Amino acid sequence: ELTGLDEFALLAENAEQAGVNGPLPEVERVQAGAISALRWGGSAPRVIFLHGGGQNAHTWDTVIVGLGEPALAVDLPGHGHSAWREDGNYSPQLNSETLAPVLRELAPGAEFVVGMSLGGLTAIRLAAMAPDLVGELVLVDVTPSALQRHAELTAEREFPSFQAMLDLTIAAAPHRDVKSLRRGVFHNSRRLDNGNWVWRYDAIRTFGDFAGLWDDVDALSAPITLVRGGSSGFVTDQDTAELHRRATHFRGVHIVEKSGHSVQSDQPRALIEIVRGVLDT
Repeated sequence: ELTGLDEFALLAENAEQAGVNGPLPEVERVQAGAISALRWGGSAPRVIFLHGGGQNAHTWDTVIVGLGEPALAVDLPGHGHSAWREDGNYSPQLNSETLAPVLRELAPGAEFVVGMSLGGLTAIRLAAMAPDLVGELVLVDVTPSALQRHAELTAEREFPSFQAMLDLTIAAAPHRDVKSLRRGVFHNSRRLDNGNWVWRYDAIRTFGDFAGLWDDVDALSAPITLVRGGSSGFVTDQDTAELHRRATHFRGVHIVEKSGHSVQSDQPRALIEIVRGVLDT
């Protein structure tokens, strides 16, 4: 299997995963350097989606299809089709600084932001440095403290075959449907000329200053709602109460059963329902 394959070849699998029938939504990869994004059915968008570390904007495909709504899914810097830095800084503070121009242009009227991990926190930042852009906010299995805990704990390249990247991520999660895993890896890697394959994402040398972030939370007037992986230990009861404590309008936690950290990968049907309810109807 050789892959001169369009990045949207597998949309139908996404539609099936979402349990939605009917015609697929309009889509194009869009850019304002230094950023790439996929704009959806638009003539839009009502919602912005920010992915997590190691991921790219394709993790939201099934969620976005499942959801009726026009939207902007962004490749954070260091990720997918967005520029790397090699100062290694894809901190939420940096990420927001550069996205803010881009979201003014593309998706000027987006009511909502949905961020998982790295994207959730950069969305926090974006909400503080640009309240006009962030009407309401949705965090996917992340708290400023919860990611710092992760950063601390994990403070510590060319592949002969696509299959070898596949096996590697099979090892990460053997219990998962290969067809899905293959999809995610497809959108997350590319072939060189050598024949050899490589990850589209950069390795992260730096997360941000997590305390200014909390001052941003204190400062945020946008309502936050949190979504947790029922089987994810990433975010704790303590982390949650704290979020509630510091937050101006905390709308609560939805805890999704049988989902890990990446809720959009694990139980997108449920994430769809949660997000749907957040659009006030």
